[PDB]
Amino acid sequence: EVRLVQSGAEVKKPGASVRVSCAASGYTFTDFDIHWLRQAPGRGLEWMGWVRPLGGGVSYARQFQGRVTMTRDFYIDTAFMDFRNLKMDDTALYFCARMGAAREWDFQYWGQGTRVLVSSASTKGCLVKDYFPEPVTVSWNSHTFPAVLQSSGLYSLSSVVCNVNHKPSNT
Amino acid sequence: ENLWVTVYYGVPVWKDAETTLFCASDAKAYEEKHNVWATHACVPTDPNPQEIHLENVTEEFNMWKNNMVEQMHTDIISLWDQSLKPCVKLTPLCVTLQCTNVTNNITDMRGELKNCSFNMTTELRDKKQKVYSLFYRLDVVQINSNKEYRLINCNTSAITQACPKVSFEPIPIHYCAPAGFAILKCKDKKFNGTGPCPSVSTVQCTHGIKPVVSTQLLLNGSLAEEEVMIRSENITNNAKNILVQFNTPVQINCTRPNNNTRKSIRIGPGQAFYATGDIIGDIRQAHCNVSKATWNETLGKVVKQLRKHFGNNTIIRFANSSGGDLEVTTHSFNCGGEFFYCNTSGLFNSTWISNTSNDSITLPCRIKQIINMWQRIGQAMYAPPIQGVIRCVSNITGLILTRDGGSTNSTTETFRPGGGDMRDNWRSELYKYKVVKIEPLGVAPTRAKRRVVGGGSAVGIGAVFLGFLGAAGSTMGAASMTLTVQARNLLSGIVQQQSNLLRAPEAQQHLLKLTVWGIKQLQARVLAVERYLRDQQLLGIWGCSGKLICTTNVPWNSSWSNRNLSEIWDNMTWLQWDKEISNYTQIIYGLLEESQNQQEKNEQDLLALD
Amino acid sequence: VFLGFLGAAGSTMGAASMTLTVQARNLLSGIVQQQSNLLRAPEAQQHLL
Ligand SMILES: *[C@@H]1O[C@H](CO)[C@@H](O[C@@H]2O[C@H](CO)[C@@H](O[C@@H]3O[C@H](CO[C@H]4O[C@H](CO[C@H]5O[C@H](CO)[C@@H](O)[C@H](O)[C@@H]5O)[C@@H](O)[C@H](O)[C@@H]4O)[C@@H](O)[C@H](O[C@H]4O[C@H](CO)[C@@H](O)[C@H](O)[C@@H]4O[C@H]4O[C@H](CO)[C@@H](O)[C@H](O)[C@@H]4O[C@H]4O[C@H](CO)[C@@H](O)[C@H](O)[C@@H]4O)[C@@H]3O)[C@H](O)[C@H]2NC(C)=O)[C@H](O)[C@H]1NC(C)=O
Ligand SMILES: *[C@@H]1O[C@H](CO)[C@@H](O[C@@H]2O[C@H](CO)[C@@H](O[C@@H]3O[C@H](CO[C@H]4O[C@H](CO[C@H]5O[C@H](CO)[C@@H](O)[C@H](O)[C@@H]5O)[C@@H](O)[C@H](O[C@H]5O[C@H](CO)[C@@H](O)[C@H](O)[C@@H]5O)[C@@H]4O)[C@@H](O)[C@H](O[C@H]4O[C@H](CO)[C@@H](O)[C@H](O)[C@@H]4O[C@H]4O[C@H](CO)[C@@H](O)[C@H](O)[C@@H]4O)[C@@H]3O)[C@H](O)[C@H]2NC(C)=O)[C@H](O)[C@H]1NC(C)=O
Ligand SMILES: *[C@@H]1O[C@H](CO)[C@@H](O[C@@H]2O[C@H](CO)[C@@H](O[C@@H]3O[C@H](CO[C@H]4O[C@H](CO)[C@@H](O)[C@H](O)[C@@H]4O)[C@@H](O)[C@H](O[C@H]4O[C@H](CO)[C@@H](O)[C@H](O)[C@@H]4O)[C@@H]3O)[C@H](O)[C@H]2NC(C)=O)[C@H](O)[C@H]1NC(C)=O
Ligand SMILES: *[C@@H]1O[C@H](CO)[C@@H](O[C@@H]2O[C@H](CO)[C@@H](O[C@@H]3O[C@H](CO[C@H]4O[C@H](CO)[C@@H](O)[C@H](O)[C@@H]4O)[C@@H](O)[C@H](O)[C@@H]3O)[C@H](O)[C@H]2NC(C)=O)[C@H](O)[C@H]1NC(C)=O
Ligand SMILES: *[C@@H]1O[C@H](CO)[C@@H](O[C@@H]2O[C@H](CO)[C@@H](O[C@@H]3O[C@H](CO)[C@@H](O)[C@H](O)[C@@H]3O)[C@H](O)[C@H]2NC(C)=O)[C@H](O)[C@H]1NC(C)=O
Ligand SMILES: *[C@@H]1O[C@H](CO)[C@@H](O[C@@H]2O[C@H](CO)[C@@H](O[C@@H]3O[C@H](CO)[C@@H](O)[C@H](O)[C@@H]3O)[C@H](O)[C@H]2NC(C)=O)[C@H](O)[C@H]1NC(C)=O
Ligand SMILES: *[C@@H]1O[C@H](CO)[C@@H](O[C@@H]2O[C@H](CO)[C@@H](O)[C@H](O)[C@H]2NC(C)=O)[C@H](O)[C@H]1NC(C)=O
Ligand SMILES: *[C@@H]1O[C@H](CO)[C@@H](O[C@@H]2O[C@H](CO)[C@@H](O)[C@H](O)[C@H]2NC(C)=O)[C@H](O)[C@H]1NC(C)=O
Ligand SMILES: *[C@@H]1O[C@H](CO)[C@@H](O[C@@H]2O[C@H](CO)[C@@H](O)[C@H](O)[C@H]2NC(C)=O)[C@H](O)[C@H]1NC(C)=O
Ligand SMILES: *[C@@H]1O[C@H](CO)[C@@H](O)[C@H](O)[C@H]1NC(C)=O
Ligand SMILES: *[C@@H]1O[C@H](CO)[C@@H](O)[C@H](O)[C@H]1NC(C)=O
Ligand SMILES: *[C@@H]1O[C@H](CO)[C@@H](O)[C@H](O)[C@H]1NC(C)=O
Ligand SMILES: *[C@@H]1O[C@H](CO)[C@@H](O)[C@H](O)[C@H]1NC(C)=O
Ligand SMILES: *[C@@H]1O[C@H](CO)[C@@H](O)[C@H](O)[C@H]1NC(C)=O
Ligand SMILES: *[C@@H]1O[C@H](CO)[C@@H](O)[C@H](O)[C@H]1NC(C)=O
Ligand SMILES: *[C@@H]1O[C@H](CO)[C@@H](O)[C@H](O)[C@H]1NC(C)=O
Ligand SMILES: *[C@@H]1O[C@H](CO)[C@@H](O)[C@H](O)[C@H]1NC(C)=O
Ligand SMILES: *[C@@H]1O[C@H](CO)[C@@H](O)[C@H](O)[C@H]1NC(C)=O
Repeated sequence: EVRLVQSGAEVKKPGASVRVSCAASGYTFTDFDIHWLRQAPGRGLEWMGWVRPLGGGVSYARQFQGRVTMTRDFYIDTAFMDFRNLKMDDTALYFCARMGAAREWDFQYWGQGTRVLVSSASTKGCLVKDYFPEPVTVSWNSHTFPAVLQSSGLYSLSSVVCNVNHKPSNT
Repeated sequence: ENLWVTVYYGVPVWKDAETTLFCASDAKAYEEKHNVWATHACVPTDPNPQEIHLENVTEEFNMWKNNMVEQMHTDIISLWDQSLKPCVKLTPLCVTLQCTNVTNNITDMRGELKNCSFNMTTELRDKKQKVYSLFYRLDVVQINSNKEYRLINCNTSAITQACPKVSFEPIPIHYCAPAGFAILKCKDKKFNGTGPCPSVSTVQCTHGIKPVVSTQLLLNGSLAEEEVMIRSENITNNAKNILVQFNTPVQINCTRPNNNTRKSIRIGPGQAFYATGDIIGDIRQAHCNVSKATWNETLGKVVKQLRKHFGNNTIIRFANSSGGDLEVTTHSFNCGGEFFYCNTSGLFNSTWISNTSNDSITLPCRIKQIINMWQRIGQAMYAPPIQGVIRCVSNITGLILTRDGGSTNSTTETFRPGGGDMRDNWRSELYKYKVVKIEPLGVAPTRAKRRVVGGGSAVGIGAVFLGFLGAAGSTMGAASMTLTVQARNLLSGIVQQQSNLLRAPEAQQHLLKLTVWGIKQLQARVLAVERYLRDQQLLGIWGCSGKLICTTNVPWNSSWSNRNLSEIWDNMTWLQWDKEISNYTQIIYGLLEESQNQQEKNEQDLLALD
Repeated sequence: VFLGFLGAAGSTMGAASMTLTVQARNLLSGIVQQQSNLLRAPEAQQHLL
């Protein structure tokens, strides 16, 4: 019944310094170290840092020195990761995992993950209306295809079997 | 030709297992010291300690899984709660404070000290009183030119004040094993963390370890010999800490130059709270001074050894703390009754690569009075103020480092000092020890057979006895020559009144009652009796009640071992013998218990039956 | 045909006297499968308790 819960997907312009939360449950949180791993769509998993709950000790990777900082809170059994001065190359999915009971470099428990995309696009953003960001809600009278990424960054799609609600417009 | 099973009592065969150790510590004074580590509850060791050197014994132990560190750990933590429980509780001190910065010329001096007046209770319930005190910046937080301040622990945990009389000074305490158990002490100067120790001895209680809580630098520890040691569970894995042991001590001088004063303001009937009064003299920072020539020289010893694991020519840099609470980030240590917190950035900024003023290094140290030792939840201690100026001088004997990691390899290596846990402070001293239980019932085949059922001397100067468990590395024949040596020590004190003889003094445990070691002793003396009477009960069914060596009529099966009598007794230790027969030792104990000695009873009396 | 511990309590005095090591094993320590003394060996069970 042990599971790690991460924060939600967030979008930010370069230099925005996002923080992510990792909720622990089902076990004694103050025992095992928490690790932050990031995976790009065309790259393998990458290890960022580990922070243990008792004393907050943390070891950060060479390339993330001065860029990332991790802490935690015992009362909420949650470890946080502050990633300052984010860059266009650093857009990927962020996972927080816990080492297995064998104490070797293996991960037995993970989290659902958070989506962090860095880009320069306006927040405001059948045939589709420019609905940036990507999430849309298509419905017929109150077969859907994936979206396409243009050079401007706006997402276009199509739905064939409308009045699709837009989160930036709040219709 | 015909081989029969033989029972031996007192064979030097031991197995490692976890048992509840007790305490041993020399009596420094008849006395009110009330040292927290012991209230004199640990019974005093004999003036002369007996250490036995074992010949041809290669017993290895694992430092990281060593069970002795966790027992002490839970021992100090239990000892602290037993000392703070009788002290007064500062539950009424969680009151909105109105603080004014202490008299100081602001040049930036950014004094952490505050001067706060609060409405405190008094001896009478209806009456109150407006008294003032002084608190550092780390003890108070802002609650939304005096403004409202709140004590840091009020929102999270209750607080209790340490009794003024108890002293936090570390004293040596030895841990011994109960009767019927043994402790093996490695004497290898170049001993690695985990692995075989070619020269092993045995001792009843370990040399006393001064329990010193230190976060970044080990204090007043045991010096290494020759080259400094770099003990680690896995040097390649960064998660495990890197424990170091020094061969030359590095002296450190710490002071609190502020001449504080103690003000006892009665806050309850029979209860008195101790607050800081007017500070006499200049406002100064707490600082620690370490000589740079010696620190530069020692740091050069640690960096030389580290290259063996990572290569001759690689970049070995030292860095600062990379994060964590105030505990891990600074050199948190206690002195004179208060708790310093020293930034060690000046010690750990250096870069070493390949080869090729005389002023001391000074450390800005903060001081805090409200602390939660060992990151415990729901608890907090307020250390009372220490009147007058205090000085500290200790020896630095070890560090706790960390691997930086990263994607790049063989380009640069940086070590960041850290104090993640207090257990690593005990592994730095219990590394050379291991707990084993001795098992004295070793069976072996011999052509000797039981005296027929129908049937019915050297006086001394035996040579070169080896002491207790000394024959563990000698041949089975030579080891079988000394059986009364172990049988003496299976029960009661192994040496010099080791345990049972000690528990005789009055009011030692009566006053102690169940506090601390009092329950440790009962579990150690009852388990001793239960293991001794277990072997005697095993004999009672097996015959051989009063005999150290008995031969009874039981055939030795050839499938248990195909080795002949000579090769077994010519060049084998009882330890190696117990390993091969371990698979069949339980069956032998079943055939020999009834078929060997109860068939006799049913036949022996039938023989005389009417 | 051994009867186990106290199995000969309903048999004759002669038949019951045939099994005496059965009880003598069980008078002290665990009667069966590490029943008591073998169990109290794990650490921090009673110390914490
Ligand atoms: C006569 O006999 C009858 C039969 O035995 C008795 O009936 C029994 O009654 C008891 C209660 O008295 C029931 O226990 C409770 O069942 C609840 C429902 O169980 C669900 O989950 C079960 C297991 O699911 C876990 O493991 C499975 C795999 O096995 C896994 O797939 C799943 O994801 C999960 O990890 C599942 O088997 C059931 O079918 C159900 O799906 C269960 O929720 C209860 O747990 C509560 O309460 C208990 C007791 O108080 C706590 O010990 C638990 O920690 C948890 O308490 C929660 O609230 C607390 C407040 O103090 C928190 O402190 C806890 O942390 C916790 O909060 C939860 O959520 C957090 C957020 O994520 C987590 O972090 C925490 O971990 C917690 O999950 C409890 O088990 C029996 O189920 C029921 N029997 C049967 C057969 O159903 C009858 O009572 C007897 N008669 C009498 C008079 O007594
Ligand atoms: C911080 O770090 C510092 C170091 O940087 C730490 O300081 C060090 O602390 C340790 C203790 O932990 C001290 O060790 C003690 O040293 C003394 C002195 O030893 C010298 O004198 C011995 C006796 O002298 C004889 O001769 C003189 C005249 O010449 C007579 O006056 C005497 O009466 C004697 O007859 C002598 O034997 C010693 O020889 C040593 O050195 C030679 C090489 O020179 C070696 O080969 C020897 O093996 C030996 O090492 C030396 O000359 C010792 O005397 C202390 O030992 C005694 O006391 C112990 C406690 O009671 C006891 O257990 C020992 O058995 C021993 O008692 C013996 O000697 C007594 C006196 O003669 C007898 O009465 C007794 O019956 C028995 O025979 C101990 O070794 C360090 O010296 C000290 N460092 C310095 C520089 O001083 C500091 O503690 C650290 N702080 C921390 C960690 O908090
Ligand atoms: C040992 O450990 C220490 C402490 O971790 C390390 O030092 C940190 O180092 C930096 C400089 O590298 C210190 O600088 C502080 O910067 C603060 C904020 O500015 C930062 O961000 C801005 C942009 O927002 C940048 O322009 C700026 O350059 C910084 O990057 C200031 O607010 C700090 O002032 C603080 O102290 C004064 C009183 O002294 C207060 O009045 C202020 O309110 C504020 O508290 C300061 O200038 C920082 O102090 C150090 N702390 C941190 C946060 O880590 C060492 O590098 C490390 N190693 C060694 C060898 O010493
Ligand atoms: C930290 O602050 C402390 C005060 O809170 C300092 O304590 C002071 O220490 C000095 C000596 O170093 C004492 O002086 C002695 O006083 C006695 C008695 O004084 C009598 O005479 C004086 C006038 O000379 C008078 O004021 C007194 O009331 C007495 O009538 C003399 O006999 C000695 O010769 C010597 O002068 C101070 O008395 C003492 N203060 C207190 C309040 O007791 C302490 O020294 C400071 N820390 C450090 C490291 O210096
Ligand atoms: C110590 O306790 C005493 C009371 O025993 C405090 O004195 C009281 O301080 C309060 C403000 O905190 C005064 O309240 C005043 O109320 C009027 C309205 O009635 C308001 O207009 C004022 O602005 C103010 O809020 C109160 O009159 C005063 N005196 C009393 C109750 O006799 C004292 O401040 C406390 N000191 C501390 C907490 O440091
Ligand atoms: C008990 O009280 C203490 C003192 O107020 C709390 O400590 C502080 O808690 C805050 C979060 O509530 C920590 O984060 C802060 O967040 C704000 C919002 O972004 C930010 O502006 C601050 O600069 C700060 O990051 C804060 O670091 C922390 N400070 C200390 C010294 O501990 C504590 O959380 C309270 N605990 C409970 C259980 O109420
Ligand atoms: C710490 O203070 C002690 C004194 O309390 C210093 O010891 C002195 O060392 C010098 C030589 O370096 C001797 O001449 C003095 O006689 C020693 N003092 C005494 C009382 O014997 C020690 O050197 C200081 N160390 C540091 C690192 O500051
Ligand atoms: C630890 O101590 C070092 C000094 O030895 C501090 O370095 C300075 O902090 C000041 C802010 O008051 C900065 O302006 C300096 O730049 C820092 N030094 C360096 C070399 O950059 C360091 O900040 C301290 N860190 C902590 C957590 O106390
Ligand atoms: C570690 O020591 C070095 C010097 O060896 C310090 O370097 C200083 O760097 C500044 C520029 O940032 C120079 O202006 C100083 O003159 C240098 N120091 C000296 C003594 O010349 C470095 O800052 C130190 N780091 C820490 C954390 O203490
Ligand atoms: C046993 O130890 C002795 C020294 O006590 C040594 O002389 C002898 O060679 C050793 N024999 C074996 C087999 O280890
Ligand atoms: C007080 O500090 C200020 C800082 O600018 C300094 O200029 C002044 O000379 C100092 N005066 C005294 C009396 O300490
Ligand atoms: C409030 O500030 C004044 C001036 O600094 C001080 O005299 C007083 O003692 C402070 N506390 C109160 C009024 O409780
Ligand atoms: C002293 O430290 C410096 C680096 O800070 C180093 O270059 C020098 O070699 C050290 N001294 C000695 C005698 O090694
Ligand atoms: C020094 O490095 C050389 C070349 O790699 C190597 O042959 C030698 O064993 C090293 N010596 C020491 C003391 O590490
Ligand atoms: C030895 O005794 C075992 C039973 O303990 C039996 O199975 C075996 O046949 C006997 N003989 C030999 C030669 O192993
Ligand atoms: C049995 O003992 C004899 C004489 O020591 C020896 O030569 C022979 O190799 C041994 N064989 C076995 C199987 O132990
Ligand atoms: C044991 O030692 C004897 C010499 O005393 C030697 O002949 C024999 O080969 C050795 N056997 C083993 C296993 O060491
Ligand atoms: C012990 O018995 C096991 C099988 O239960 C066997 O695999 C092992 O090799 C035996 N070891 C010895 C030393 O007899």
